[PDB]
Amino acid sequence: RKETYSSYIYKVLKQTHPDTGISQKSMSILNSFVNDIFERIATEASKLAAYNKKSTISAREIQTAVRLILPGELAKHAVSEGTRAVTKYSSST
Amino acid sequence: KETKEVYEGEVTELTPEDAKTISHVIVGLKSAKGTKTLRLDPTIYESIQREKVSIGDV
Amino acid sequence: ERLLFLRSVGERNEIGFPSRFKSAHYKKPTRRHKSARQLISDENKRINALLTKANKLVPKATYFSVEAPPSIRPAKKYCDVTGLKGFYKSPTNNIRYHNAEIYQLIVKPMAPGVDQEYLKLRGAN
Amino acid sequence: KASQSRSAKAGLTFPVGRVHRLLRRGNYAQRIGSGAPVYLTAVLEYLAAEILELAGNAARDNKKTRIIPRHLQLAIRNDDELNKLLGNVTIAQGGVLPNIHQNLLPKK
Amino acid sequence: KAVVIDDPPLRQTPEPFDEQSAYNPQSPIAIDFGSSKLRAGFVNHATPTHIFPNALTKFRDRKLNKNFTFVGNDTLLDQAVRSQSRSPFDGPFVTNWNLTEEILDYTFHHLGVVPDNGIPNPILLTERLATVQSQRTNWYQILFETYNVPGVTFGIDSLFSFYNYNPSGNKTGLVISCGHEDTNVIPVVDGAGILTDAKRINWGGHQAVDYLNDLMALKYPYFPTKMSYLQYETMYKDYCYVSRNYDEDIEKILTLENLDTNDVVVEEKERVAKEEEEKKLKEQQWRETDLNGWIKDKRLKLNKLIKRRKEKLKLRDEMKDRKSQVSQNRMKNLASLAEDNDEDWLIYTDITQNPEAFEEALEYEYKDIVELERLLLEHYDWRNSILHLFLRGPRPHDSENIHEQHQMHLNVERIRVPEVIFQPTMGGQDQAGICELSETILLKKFGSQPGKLSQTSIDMVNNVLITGGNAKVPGLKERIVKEFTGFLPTGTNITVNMSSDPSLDAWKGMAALARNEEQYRKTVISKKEYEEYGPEYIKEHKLGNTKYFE
Repeated sequence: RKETYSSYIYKVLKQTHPDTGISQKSMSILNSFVNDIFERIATEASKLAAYNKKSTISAREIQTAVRLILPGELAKHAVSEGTRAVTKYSSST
Repeated sequence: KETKEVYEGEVTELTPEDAKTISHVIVGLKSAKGTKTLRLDPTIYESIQREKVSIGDV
Repeated sequence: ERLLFLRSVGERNEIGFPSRFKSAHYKKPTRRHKSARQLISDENKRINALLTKANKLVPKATYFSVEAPPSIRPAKKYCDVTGLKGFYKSPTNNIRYHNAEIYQLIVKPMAPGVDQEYLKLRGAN
Repeated sequence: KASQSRSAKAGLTFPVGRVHRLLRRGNYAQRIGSGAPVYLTAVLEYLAAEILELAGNAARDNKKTRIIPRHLQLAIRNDDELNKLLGNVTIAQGGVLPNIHQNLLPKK
Repeated sequence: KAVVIDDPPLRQTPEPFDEQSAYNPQSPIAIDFGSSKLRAGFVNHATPTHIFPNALTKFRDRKLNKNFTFVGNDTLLDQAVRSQSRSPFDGPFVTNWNLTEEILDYTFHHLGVVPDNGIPNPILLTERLATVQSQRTNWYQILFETYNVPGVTFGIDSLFSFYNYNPSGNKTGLVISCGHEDTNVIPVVDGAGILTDAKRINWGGHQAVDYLNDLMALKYPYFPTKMSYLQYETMYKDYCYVSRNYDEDIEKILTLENLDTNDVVVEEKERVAKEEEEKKLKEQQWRETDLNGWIKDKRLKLNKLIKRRKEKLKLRDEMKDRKSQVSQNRMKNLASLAEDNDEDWLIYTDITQNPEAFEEALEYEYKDIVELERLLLEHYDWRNSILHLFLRGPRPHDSENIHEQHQMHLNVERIRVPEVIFQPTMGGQDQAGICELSETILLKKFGSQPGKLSQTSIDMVNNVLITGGNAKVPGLKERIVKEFTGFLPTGTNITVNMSSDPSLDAWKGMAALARNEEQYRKTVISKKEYEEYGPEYIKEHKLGNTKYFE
């Protein structure tokens, strides 16, 4: 048993490019890329939460970590996508 | 010699009353100087539903 | 003179701890600060406790029965920057704007965090 | 009573619960809030979607139907915020963008 | 001409004392404990004797005396003692209570009262509509044990003003009260306020001043100075009005013919040199011979240079967009150059990025345009830009002078600030406005159908009263009359009332209740009722609150 993200990112590619094939090595690069991005974002958030003497990770410290890591227009588009996703998910009423 | 009589304004109330056949319909109009409530026979009500009139139309 | 005018008007209207305007007995109790947010909370929980005791009795005039209901008519939309009639709305930060020049100069190249303060005015943050 | 996952509650195609699992036993914090995996999942959504967009346009730019790592390399190195983010990582089987200095040309 | 504002001027004369000879131990005292001000005086007078803001502060001195009796009007003496003032009201309620005791001791001292075993006089007091039980019990406790008054009466200030303006005590009318922190519409039948149908909107003058502050700070983010609450308060008082029709006044407020009136302003080489000299002499001879033709040619050259520079600036702006088709064409050109000749080498050389060379070429084109303008001399406006009209009004603006760098304009806000009591959604409160609450009181209630008004509804419409301290805004009565004519049936007579000064009508209300009528004794609570019924006791009289349940 081993874990990969392959079906999800495959679906992401079929949403915008239906007639496009895939090399397995390309999944190896892109899986390493998404794991590396998750890696830096998560330890930046943990480092920031350890700074503020807090024991809890919420949306705001990863928001600040996204603002710290990503370039500015990617930062603003990423926080736009994240805020609309978390407000859609938070409307469970 | 003829006489022209005109009601116009926003519809605020459209309540038909029966006795499958509507006996009458009460329409309440509204303008900038006040409101007015009118009774109507079903013949005009058929023309009203011909025009697809809902609440809030002029 | 300037420094002593406040002293003169302070000692003119000074009342000691044995205040003559009080009663013979005082017995001053201890009270919490009890901010205005939590007063609504425990009044609401007292009302709910009384209601669930009485059920297992309608209220007449409470602090929550007097409060006005929301409107039935649709609310008008205004531009968040100028206060004029807001025709459009940006898809990124959900800010209503009036025309193209406001969008090009203010709404699109706006600093992060100011959009939430703009939405704070109509309570949409 | 049966309800589906949080990913379509947030409208995302990446797994929210798997990200929550990795954030839980990744020993980053002793307590993890509810809204953190949704936000992180949305960020990974947008990053993967943009990278796949640039790769798909690169593969269309070479008249092929498959994603070669050359397409990924040229899509990353051609664009400049992806240049700044991914400056220190070497793509496996990527190659080098063509550039000649102006003074090295046969100027005559 | 810009008008400058400042802090309000301070009172030089200290507040006076009531005489000791005028003390009557049996006369009552009317106290209006408002959120913004306090009104205290004896019953037998018509005008309240003491008016001061409901605030106090503590003063520290170097001599270590800790004199902290700067209460009410005493805070209007110095800028330092005024800025540290603190009111007992936090929101619509009273949170702390030692300062309330200090304020009541100050006003009892200034009322010329010499007590013995507490205050021997009954007390007239107002309270918030549908107040919480803790405020009532704690008010009972302080007023019955700390001061030991013989009698206590509770009521609502809007109902007190309605009793003032019809002292028969059995009339029927509609009361609209615009207060400091809330706005209430209370229906009155036969002199008794039907509190089961009264409504409250969480908006007042304080929220209006804070809304003006937030709006004006959003309009000018780089303002050099910081302005206090009182400056926003006085430009709210002086430059705000209710529009007759907001939905028409919005669409024409920023036009040029409207902004000029109702906008307020608040503060080898030698051969080349010989050839160049010959060309300059030929140009001078052409200017002296045909100046108009040379001027037209130089103007055409300047227009061509300006058009070329505009095309270059458009290309430079289009090259910055990543999602543009020019960026896609550049990516396709890069892919084709990777895919692959002197022409191909020239294309690879010319496909390089040159931002600094683009800036140098723009500078050279600007120099050429300046040369063409000089040849034309020798031989973008703010009218259509609505952002400049919103920011700096109908006048041109320069940023290099310090006089208009400290300058503020109020054009849209003058009608935007008082409009929130009619549309509360603009302030963030999900509540109906004043007019819709009046509509659903008069039309869908009290045995009245839409289109057929009952007799009680007609008597209510004929006796509409507007009160409260926030009725000072002009244009309120005409707007209320226009909307009331808007929703009512035709032929209905609408009569509205408004004081010359609607702040003091509650004091005249309890003065006329305690003085003119002996039916004040119907509402009086004594020692024995407090001792035998407890603090959770409510007298269901015609002017106060009611029992919470049924």
